[PDB]
Amino acid sequence: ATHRLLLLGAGESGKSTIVKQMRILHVNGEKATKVQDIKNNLKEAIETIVAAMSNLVPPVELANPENQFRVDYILSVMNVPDFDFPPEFYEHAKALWEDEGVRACYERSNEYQLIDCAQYFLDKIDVIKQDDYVPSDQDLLRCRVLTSGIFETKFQVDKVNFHMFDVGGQRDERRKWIQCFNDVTAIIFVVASSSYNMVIREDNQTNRLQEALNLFKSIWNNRWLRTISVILFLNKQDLLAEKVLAGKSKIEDYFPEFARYTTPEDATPEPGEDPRVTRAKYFIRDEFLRISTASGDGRHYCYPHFTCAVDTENIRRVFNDCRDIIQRMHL
Amino acid sequence: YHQSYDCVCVMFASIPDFKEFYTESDVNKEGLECLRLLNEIIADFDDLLSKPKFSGVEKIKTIGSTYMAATGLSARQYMHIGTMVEFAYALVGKLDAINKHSFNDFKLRVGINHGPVIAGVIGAQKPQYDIWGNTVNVASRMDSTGVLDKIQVTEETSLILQTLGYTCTCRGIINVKGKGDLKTYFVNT
Amino acid sequence: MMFHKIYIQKHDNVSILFADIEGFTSLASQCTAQELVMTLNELFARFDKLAAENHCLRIKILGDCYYCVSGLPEARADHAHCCVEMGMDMIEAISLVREMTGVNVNMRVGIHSGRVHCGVLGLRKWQFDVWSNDVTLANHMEAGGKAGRIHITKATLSYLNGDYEVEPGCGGERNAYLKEHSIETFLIL
Ligand SMILES: Nc1nc2c(ncn2[C@@H]2O[C@H](COP(=O)(O)OP(=O)(O)OP(O)(O)=S)[C@@H](O)[C@H]2O)c(=O)[nH]1
Ligand SMILES: C=C[C@@]1(C)CC(=O)[C@]2(O)[C@@]3(C)[C@@H](O)CCC(C)(C)[C@@H]3[C@H](O)[C@H](OC(C)=O)[C@@]2(C)O1
Ligand SMILES: Nc1ncnc2c1ncn2[C@@H]1CC[C@H](COP(=O)(O)OP(=O)(O)OP(=O)(O)O)O1
Ligand SMILES: [Cl-]
Ligand SMILES: [Mg+2]
Ligand SMILES: [Mg+2]
Ligand SMILES: [Mg+2]
Repeated sequence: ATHRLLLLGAGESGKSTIVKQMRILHVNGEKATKVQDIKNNLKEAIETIVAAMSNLVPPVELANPENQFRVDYILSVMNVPDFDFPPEFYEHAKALWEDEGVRACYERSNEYQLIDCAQYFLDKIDVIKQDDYVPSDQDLLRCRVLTSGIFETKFQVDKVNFHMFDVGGQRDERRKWIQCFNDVTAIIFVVASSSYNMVIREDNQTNRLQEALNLFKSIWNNRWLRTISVILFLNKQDLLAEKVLAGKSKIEDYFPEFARYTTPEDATPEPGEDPRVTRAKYFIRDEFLRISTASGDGRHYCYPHFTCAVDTENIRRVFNDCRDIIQRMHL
Repeated sequence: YHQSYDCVCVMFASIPDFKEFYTESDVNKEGLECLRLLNEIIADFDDLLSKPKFSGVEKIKTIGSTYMAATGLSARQYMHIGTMVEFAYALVGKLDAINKHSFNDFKLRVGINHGPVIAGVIGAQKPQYDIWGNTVNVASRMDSTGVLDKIQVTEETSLILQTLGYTCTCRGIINVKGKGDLKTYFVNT
Repeated sequence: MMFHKIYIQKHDNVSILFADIEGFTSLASQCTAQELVMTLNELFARFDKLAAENHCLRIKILGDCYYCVSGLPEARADHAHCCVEMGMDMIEAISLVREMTGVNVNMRVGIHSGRVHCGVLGLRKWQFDVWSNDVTLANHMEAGGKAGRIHITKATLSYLNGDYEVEPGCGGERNAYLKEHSIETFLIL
């Protein structure tokens, strides 16, 4: 038996990361080329935070005027073709990352475009700077590289074949998805649950979660996917909780309807899960369920899964649950 | 037998942006998937012929991803020219629905002219109905030198459309390969 | 199902020949629509006959553009020679049509070999057609051809097994597509 799976979702939801888990879980020289990519994430993270400091409203100020010179440094090398990455770079970066100002600006990072692996790479600069540095499994999971075009990945789970297709989720990329709609076992739609207080890169205005909802509706009601079921991955479950519990960015300030929402009865919280968190994650799921409820009865269904793509441990659990849905339904 | 007509309205509607979208890779089965989308497009266009208002339209053929049709092969006396334009709008309605489901931005570019043509079959192989003449050559030039999301018509054609209540704009005077300098218009949506 | 059924099938090891009249829009301007369709028919009838003798399958006829592919429907390792032989006869045929008619007809022959997708599209007015990057190239070899001779790609020369004498084509300097794609052309003698 062979299953062809297509990953759909907006830009940065977590699609490419899901394929990296399939490799780590069911598939497995090249690890040395990813270093260059990891260092880029670091560079892009530091400069993006620093450059944003003066543009925010109100502008955030450094706590140590000494770092003003390091700020000048980061910027002077911002758009340098091939950066050789000298030992100074890491030093300046580290000092900046420790300045309260640069940190305060990071807390309000939802107001400008910042990569998800920021806090993770900046926290281990002292590790990446070594010449004998070898990227960990978790390092590759966090590493970010834009997807452009379509990519196939073949793997096996108990002598049963699976063909995975990874596509770009950015607006301009969506136009290639059509190439995979015909003869698809089921769809894996990925969403960035934690991105309720952010805006998309394409226009800098459309709410990220709203872009997700609209896109889901476009996929659920598509004329060529009338009988294809959708496995919904409510990804980035870790950042959702951290945001809810921190209470800085309120969910009802973006989606007003939250104020008139109570946790469902059938709700199954995690052992040691805060009531606030539970109520939040189930709310986001219900939004997508309201769409799937209204149409295509009996012909196709939707199966929600709480997900954290960079948790190699979590993905095994939910992928085995998917393997269940696929076999149990004769797809 | 080959019949002659005096007033036939020919039309060519292209999708310039397709040639770029088409690519041959292992994922898309050597470009088969791209052809699957064209088959959907050409099919949606075809079913407009079943509408009562379009009963006078004749699909001649399909050149590449260019849809060729003509009205007046069955013969407000010039309504058949005004109808062909109505069909042009309909193809846009259809192409836009395809865009909504394939997450694309394909736009139609139309060219319409009218005049005497010669209907009939040709050759020794298959019985394939086709129309010839200068009228058809110019229609095709009206499409190849057009603008996306615009219906480009010839001068004579512009007059007739205006009588029927249509409005037009002067594209200018452009040299058409082989024909020389023609003055052309753009139908106003 | 969800996608309209698609009657298309892939095919490797085939040859695609394209032919086109030079200055046809110009010719349709000089003589009456009747005489044009007649002189155009006198030519194509002979071509269609030659197509059977040379084991080629004629595809379509778009105005003055004529194309047929060898190696279809049944696979033929003799393919590339069929198209060359087809063009050979074509040229003489044009010579005689120009002779008895007194009409200035000349054609460009463009051949290329590779894979091809084939079948039909849409719902109404089906016509067997072919599509693929290689088909697109054969068409450009004709546009970038030299009037009166047979322009072929290196891919086609490799299926000829050294049976025809050729010369440097220089297709890169006569057509933008052939240059930008680094195509090495040749002209048969
Ligand atoms: N903390 C956390 N980070 C995550 C999670 N899922 C993905 N990320 C991180 O988000 C970033 C973007 O994920 P990625 O999978 O590259 O996006 P994408 O959907 O593939 O993006 P694209 O190629 O369509 S443009 C990566 O750095 C990845 O590690 C998650 O559940 N938690
Ligand atoms: C559908 C895509 C693609 C690339 C496939 C293809 O080979 C073509 O269909 C040919 C070459 C090919 O089908 C032979 C006929 C003709 C009429 C010469 C075509 C057009 O030039 C198409 O382009 C246009 C402009 O419609 C083109 C090039 O389009
Ligand atoms: N029945 C038809 N079906 C399809 N296309 C047609 C038909 N009749 C004419 N055409 C088209 C539109 C114009 C085109 C012929 O002109 P073409 O573009 O080949 O130029 P041309 O012959 O003047 O010069 P050249 O070929 O040398 O560039 O063929
Ligand atoms: Cl998303
Ligand atoms: Mg990706
Ligand atoms: Mg010509
Ligand atoms: Mg031509």
